[PDB]
Amino acid sequence: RECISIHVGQAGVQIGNACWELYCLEHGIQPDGHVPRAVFVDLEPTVIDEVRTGTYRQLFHPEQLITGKEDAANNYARGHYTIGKEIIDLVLDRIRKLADQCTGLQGFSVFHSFGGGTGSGFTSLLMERLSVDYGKKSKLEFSIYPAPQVSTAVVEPYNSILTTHTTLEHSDCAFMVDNEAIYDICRRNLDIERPTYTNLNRLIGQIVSSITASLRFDGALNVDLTEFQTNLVPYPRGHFPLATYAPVISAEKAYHEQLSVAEITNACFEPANQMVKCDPRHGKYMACCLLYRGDVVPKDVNAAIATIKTKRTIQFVDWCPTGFKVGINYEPPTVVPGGDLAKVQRAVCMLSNTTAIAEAWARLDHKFDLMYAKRAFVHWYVGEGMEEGEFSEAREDMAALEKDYEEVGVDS
Amino acid sequence: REIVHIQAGQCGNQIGAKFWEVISDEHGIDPTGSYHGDSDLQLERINVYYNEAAGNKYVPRAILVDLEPGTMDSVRSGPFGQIFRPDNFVFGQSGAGNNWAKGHYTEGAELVDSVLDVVRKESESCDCLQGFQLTHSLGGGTGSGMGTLLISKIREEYPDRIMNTFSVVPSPKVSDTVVEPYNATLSVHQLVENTDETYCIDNEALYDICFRTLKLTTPTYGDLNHLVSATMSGVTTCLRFPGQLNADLRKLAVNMVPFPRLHFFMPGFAPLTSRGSQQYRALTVPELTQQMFDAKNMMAACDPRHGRYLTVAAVFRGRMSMKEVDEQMLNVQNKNSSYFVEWIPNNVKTAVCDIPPRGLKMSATFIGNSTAIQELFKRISEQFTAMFRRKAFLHWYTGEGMDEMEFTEAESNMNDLVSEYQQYQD
Amino acid sequence: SEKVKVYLRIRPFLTSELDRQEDQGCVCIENTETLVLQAPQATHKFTFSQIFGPEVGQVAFFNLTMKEMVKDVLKGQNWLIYTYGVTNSGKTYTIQGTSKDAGILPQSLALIFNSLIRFSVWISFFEIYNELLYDLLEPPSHTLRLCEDQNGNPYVKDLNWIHVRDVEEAWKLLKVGRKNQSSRSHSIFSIRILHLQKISELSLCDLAGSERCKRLKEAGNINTSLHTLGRCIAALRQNQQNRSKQNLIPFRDSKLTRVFQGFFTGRGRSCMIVNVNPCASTYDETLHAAKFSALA
Ligand SMILES: CC(=O)O[C@H]1C(=O)[C@@]2(C)[C@H]([C@H](OC(=O)c3ccccc3)[C@]3(O)C[C@H](OC(=O)[C@H](O)[C@@H](NC(=O)c4ccccc4)c4ccccc4)C(C)=C1C3(C)C)[C@]1(OC(C)=O)CO[C@@H]1C[C@@H]2O
Ligand SMILES: Nc1nc2c(ncn2[C@@H]2O[C@H](COP(=O)(O)OP(=O)(O)OP(=O)(O)O)[C@@H](O)[C@H]2O)c(=O)[nH]1
Ligand SMILES: Nc1nc2c(ncn2[C@@H]2O[C@H](COP(=O)(O)OP(=O)(O)O)[C@@H](O)[C@H]2O)c(=O)[nH]1
Ligand SMILES: [Mg+2]
Repeated sequence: RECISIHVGQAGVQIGNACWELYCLEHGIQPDGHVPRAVFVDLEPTVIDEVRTGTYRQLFHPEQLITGKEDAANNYARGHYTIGKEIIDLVLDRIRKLADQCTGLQGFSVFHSFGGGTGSGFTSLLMERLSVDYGKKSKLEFSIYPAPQVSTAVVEPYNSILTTHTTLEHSDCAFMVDNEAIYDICRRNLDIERPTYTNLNRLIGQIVSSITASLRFDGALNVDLTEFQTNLVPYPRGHFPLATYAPVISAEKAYHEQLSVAEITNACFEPANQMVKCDPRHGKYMACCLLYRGDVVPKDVNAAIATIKTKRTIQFVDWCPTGFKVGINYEPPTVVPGGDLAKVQRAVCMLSNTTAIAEAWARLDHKFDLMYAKRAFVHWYVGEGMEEGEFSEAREDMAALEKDYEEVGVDS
Repeated sequence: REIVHIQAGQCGNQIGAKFWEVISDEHGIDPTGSYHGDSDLQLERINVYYNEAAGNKYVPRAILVDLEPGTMDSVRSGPFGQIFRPDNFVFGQSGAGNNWAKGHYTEGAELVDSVLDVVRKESESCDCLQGFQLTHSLGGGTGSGMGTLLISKIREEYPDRIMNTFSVVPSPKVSDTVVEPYNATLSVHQLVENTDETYCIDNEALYDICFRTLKLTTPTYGDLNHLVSATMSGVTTCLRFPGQLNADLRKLAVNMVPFPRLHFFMPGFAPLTSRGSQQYRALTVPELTQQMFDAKNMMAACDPRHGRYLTVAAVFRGRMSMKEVDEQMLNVQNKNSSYFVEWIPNNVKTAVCDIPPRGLKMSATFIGNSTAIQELFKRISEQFTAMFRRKAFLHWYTGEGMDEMEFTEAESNMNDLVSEYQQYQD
Repeated sequence: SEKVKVYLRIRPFLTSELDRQEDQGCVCIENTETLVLQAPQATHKFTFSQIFGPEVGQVAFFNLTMKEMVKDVLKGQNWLIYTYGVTNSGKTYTIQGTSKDAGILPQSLALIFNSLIRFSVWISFFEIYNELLYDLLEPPSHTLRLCEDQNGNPYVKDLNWIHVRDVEEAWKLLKVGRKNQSSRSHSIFSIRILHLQKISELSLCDLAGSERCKRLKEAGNINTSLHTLGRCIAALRQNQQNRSKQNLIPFRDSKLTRVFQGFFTGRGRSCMIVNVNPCASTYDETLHAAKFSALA
């Protein structure tokens, strides 16, 4: 039932801060409430200190807030072998302690980014260990995907490749969201040219609330975390589904919240609203989970799905007859009063896995190989105790996934 | 994240005097007072450069090393010279002669013993030591000479920690010391083999910036050092405060040097306008990048237009959206792709902090590593050999204690560095 | 000139190896030039100059290249021997050898003295720890600097100078040096044959096998020196592959590469000897050892 979240990295803590804000807010709980079922770990004291002096300061406990007052950096090697294996022992203890307190936890909710140092290396060994101790648990992660062009680090794809190489075998489902795509939605739909980091995180939090919080609540058609992976991942490899929302309308400029189920659902099948840069170029739908929260009529959902099924424009996988997971909840999508979201009585959470991920991987992998070809900042990894072998093995594993995805669909 | 500052040489002490006069305003600390900062955010990061002890008296970890007693004496009698502890005053009343060998093999060697003790004392303070900051000129006894031995022992003692050095480059048009190129060649030799981070500050470029971009008729040395000090604070200090994308020395160096050949960086400043007529408030976003990537904004004599941008670290400090920043940087890389390196996806590492330099709305510090900086080394190399072949003032070095081959050791190394750069330029 | 020639050495089938786990046919021997990898399944093809073992002993390995090497060095040529291996790879047996079966070192000494007016044998032994070298030519108790000559190549300053009149003297030299040794560090043994009526240097290199396991940044530091050395070999490999290349050699990168620069920049043949175990469990060990030499 319960799911302990493990937010790691600067962006991980930032996104978690916004995510947890909505969580307690939509539950009608004040900052000075209940006990948060999540932990925050990073390598920069300033990042964690911000939470210890910001909003919901007394909502969290210092025990679930590890502060690595030594070094942070932005390289996988450092945040994994050198200083990464320093606080891992304590971190594992903290989560295990909480897991002992909970009443039959379903698994852990990982929150991090594929780029950076702490959000890459730490997560890799964390999930590695977690899958060894709690292998009989659901491993759901929300790995923030680096933008295709808008990279924040020079070694961005140099870390992501390694992260997705090791954790790929110690993960069940990795919900990927493109940071650049967040700007797109905010510009195209929200029509805002001032998207602060908090705004980007708030949009994802809105999704998370509908994936865990509300879904864990009693509805018309409940869906457990076990049902998630059982339908989302048809293979042993940790697949990366996309997180798409429906009510992305602004609360000022546009005002048409009275949209039918056939409209909101149809909005989750467009590149303009997918929350990822994986445009539907050749991405065959192998699994698509539709989580409806709010005023939702069962028949309306069935009709909406059928309408898309016979659309033909959206090509599905050949061996996939009916890869649609239906989820109907009762509580509507809660929105922050001082925000940009219009706030509707119904929302649709589209979680689909397609062959479009291949294009994303192909770009990221290419960007990595090009740098690796000239060695690049490899010396900054070698000195941390990491050998060339690790990078090469990662490249080979990534290539396998590149072929794997194209072997799942495409061919009949 | 504690950092210790060390000033070597007359020039180093003069620059440091300005740095600790500007950074004090950044943290809001009175000369011999306490925390008088406007806000409270500055207090949560004072341990980075200041050390706790008396409580009210926040002392700055800045060791002063110079063979010229007069230099340190003028600083200790200044408006901010009483904040320095007698412990940090590592003076040596010896031959302050402008000679590398003198401040390294003879007079410098004996004074280093005391320096090593003080540096160890300051390094074992609290929290976690990040690295060291050194200010020195490539044309002085204690500057280039002592600065060399200083960093050599520092890196040998703590090779785990980083080294952020500020190298004062001799003006190409009109140098100060006649033995400047000789000293510069010897300093750059150990620099590329010891320090990891080094910024190039030109003496003539400093005059140009304050003459064309600024409305300063007479750019005094203090004014020149002011500009540099106000720039360095936006690198180290600014990267210690909370913001959209918090960075750090490691986050910078590990995202700036593609190769372990040191790689010198060229500084710059976007909001470089006068207080009068230039107060147009033109600091939305495109104006920042426009001036940051300007050939006449470079703190170095060399222009990156003649070379290729290997890696650029853009550190912004103020309230701004990630969209307007990153998107603008992309436009720059796409428009100036001709010299932005095609073997690297993104060469501009963005960083946005949420704290401007007090009386400012928007600001951005420029730090770029370009292959065009080879023109600088080529200049020193040409100057060196020109007088080296004739052995102009070589006797001044041999008189103190220097090897005839030692001269070539530094020359061959500096020349080899230029080669490495040019190879990757084309 | 010649290319860096890499020879793979397979440790003779030891009881401890087979007793450890199922050694079986992890490493396969398909000709002396190439090796087939069937690591219990992992498929890989290892291409080397010449592979020796597990049947081929040390003597046969020495008689091949080293026997000729000694003669070349005595002539006044510069030769460098590279010896790499991780834990239990059997490096000691290959380089030093046993009591009965003398390894490359003792056997080389025999040939050195066999060539035996101007004949002075200078042997130096130093190890590197934390980018700092220490002269093992004697001392149990305690700056060393590389200066560069007009020739262009650097030399180790403050090194000790001992004459070796007898083979046993050279052997005793290493024994003492090995006692004051810092899995840690790289020690170099240099035997100079100075013949007059002429400078040649024969240097042995004991390279640490690299580690990803848990002094500051010791493993990472030595790992860097291992990679820099490899990059230098790779640069030369492709240099001789093509008619020409920029060949930016990372000599300056590590202190060891600068000592190596004397030989590597100058005229001299290089011998890359990597010794590994034929065991299946040691696949990770052997893999990293093979990755050092590189694929074709
Ligand atoms: C009324 C008003 O707004 O005055 C401004 C001002 O007129 C201008 C012209 C300032 C002014 O700066 C200079 O004239 C200048 C003099 C010598 C060398 C370099 C610059 C200013 O003196 C500088 C001062 O800068 C700061 O306060 C920053 O915090 C800055 N501080 C210092 O450099 C400093 C100066 C004296 C004592 C202690 C610190 C800083 C910058 C980066 C990192 C840390 C601190 C500012 C905004 C102004 C005045 C006061 C006129 C400008 O410079 C800076 C560094 O902000 C010059 O172009 C900019 C644009 C500013 O608008
Ligand atoms: N959506 C979103 N993306 C963010 C946010 N913060 C950072 N990012 C993105 O995530 C990447 C930045 O990672 P960093 O902040 O450098 O590093 P980190 O992953 O926190 O870990 P370290 O490198 O060790 O500091 C870039 O691609 C940013 O664009 C945020 O608040 N929201
Ligand atoms: N920017 C700047 N340069 C300086 C200052 N003082 C000396 N210089 C430069 O430093 C060089 C001279 O070296 P100097 O500092 O006297 O050497 P030292 O004192 O013997 O170590 C010349 O190129 C000067 O332009 C200063 O306060 N600011
Ligand atoms: Mg961070």
